Amino acid sequence: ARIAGVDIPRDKRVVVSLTYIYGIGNTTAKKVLANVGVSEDVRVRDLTNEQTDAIRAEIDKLKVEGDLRREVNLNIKRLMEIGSYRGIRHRRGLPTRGQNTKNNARTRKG
Amino acid sequence: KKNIESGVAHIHSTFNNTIVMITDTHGNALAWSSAGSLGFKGSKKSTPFAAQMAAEAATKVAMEHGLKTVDVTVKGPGSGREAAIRSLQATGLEVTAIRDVTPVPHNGCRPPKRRRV
Amino acid sequence: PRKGPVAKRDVLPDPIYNSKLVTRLINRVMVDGKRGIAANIIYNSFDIIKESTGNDPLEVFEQAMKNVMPVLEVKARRVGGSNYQVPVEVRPERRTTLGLRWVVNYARLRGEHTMEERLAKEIMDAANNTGASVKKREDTHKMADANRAFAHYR
RNA sequence: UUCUCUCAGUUCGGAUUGCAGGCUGCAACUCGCCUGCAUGAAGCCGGAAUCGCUAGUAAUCGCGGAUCAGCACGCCGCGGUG
Repeated sequence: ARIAGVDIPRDKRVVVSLTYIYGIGNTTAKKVLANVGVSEDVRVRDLTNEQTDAIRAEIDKLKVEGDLRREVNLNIKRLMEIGSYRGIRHRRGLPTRGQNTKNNARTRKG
Repeated sequence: KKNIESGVAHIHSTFNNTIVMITDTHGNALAWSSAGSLGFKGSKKSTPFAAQMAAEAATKVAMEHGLKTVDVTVKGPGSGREAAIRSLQATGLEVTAIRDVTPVPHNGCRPPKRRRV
Repeated sequence: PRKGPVAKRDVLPDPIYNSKLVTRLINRVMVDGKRGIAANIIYNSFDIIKESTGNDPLEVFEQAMKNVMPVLEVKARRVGGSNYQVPVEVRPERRTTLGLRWVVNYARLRGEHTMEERLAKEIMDAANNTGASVKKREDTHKMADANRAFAHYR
């Protein structure tokens, strides 16, 4: 439900609808669909229950879930609680890579 | 009402406004308008277009009582005096006389100071 | 300029139909100097015209041009601090200029999925006295022949 | 030149952040350039006002080198479509 996590959209090909799960970009969808042998054919998801379970069991071997948000979150969490120059900036809404703040924070500070 | 079908247009056009009243062949008034009564303000009350739409708003009501015959007596040494006429004919009325009525004293009364702008 | 009038910028009649008007129409569709795209667009549009309820692309195009071009344009001027507008006549080259301009501008704003599905459709709607181009012409004629009031002695 | 995609904040856009690398240099934390995978912001043609340009010009597309281990959306030139 649908094929991973929740709710892969309808009416589109699989190589694009598989993008909508957090952790599957564009080349990852290609590689997943190629390790099985599923094409697009043509601009719809009219799969089979063998094709859905096929492309469902392989996603389990990746980190495409709220198991990834945990990793990213605890990474920034480890950053801000040691020193830390990067985390100090993470705690101010300021660019954390060196960006000469004259305009380059409208993204990072609204 | 009264199905008059005759009258005379009075145009009173100064430097900073314009009034057109249409009365019958004698005195009593039927329909009028002016640039101020059309939402215009300040400077614009003296452009001809104001006189255009004011003439229209007067005609459209004067011929809502039956009216063809009209004359034009123009007071008011201003600018849009002829735009008033061009709107007076081209929305239905039957202009047949133009006359100028401008008070000209024979040297009687004394006019105000000259402005130092 | 200040010295005096200037030349007229001779054009090179396109070889397909041998018509300088199609050349100017290609030149008006073109953006950024990508001319082959503009040529493909015009030729696909004419193919679409003839194939669907058509006789020849030159004929219906000329008639659409005739129905769109203006004949009375006004010019807003300044005198001494107050500005107005007055009608005037219209010389021939300006007429075809305006015609092409309006047709392309209002085909570009149609809302279908191809510039050809827009251009062919719009000049067909134009050769039948329809479309915002014809309405633009009539707006112009209505502004004129009214604002002649403060133009009668200009 | 073919094959796709179908008017959507999208197979548009590529800011920001996580992880893993490469290169120069004695050394890239403050403070370099580049690569890959993941994330996917504002932005749907911009008021008052204001700028450049008269023909291979405007508009658009790339290439080279001065400076320089490394480091260019800047500068100087070149040509293509027009």
